[PDB]
Amino acid sequence: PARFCVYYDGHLPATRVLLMYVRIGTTATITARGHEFEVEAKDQNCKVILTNGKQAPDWLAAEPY
Amino acid sequence: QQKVVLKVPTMTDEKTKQKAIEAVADIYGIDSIAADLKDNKMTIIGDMDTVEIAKKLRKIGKIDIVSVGPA
Repeated sequence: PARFCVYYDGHLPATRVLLMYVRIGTTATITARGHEFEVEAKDQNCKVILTNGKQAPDWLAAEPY
Repeated sequence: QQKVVLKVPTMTDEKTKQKAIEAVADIYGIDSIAADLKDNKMTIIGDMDTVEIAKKLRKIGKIDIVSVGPA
């Protein structure tokens, strides 16, 4: 069972680029594509959640680990 | 609470980036682990023990500690 949410640029396993592991229950700032995205790793579902409550960019993916 | 920046020259693709992260991902007190192929840079933020980070990554390869400082 999961301890991190793992964030990627891309959703296809063949081409996606791993960005960051974020401990579940914490927030972290990812830098990708020239911008900063502050994500909350809320729980083991690892929904992609920006701390401003706005929609994350569609390319940002997450998976539990 | 510290930010640790490592150079991990074995990270050359997605598989080797993931191997490097897996070597450190069980260290107590890590909040985030970023890795970038660009400058073979791994960034660890938490209240973990940097000495453990170094110990665990040596089995991977030859790593450099670039910086350790406040988060």
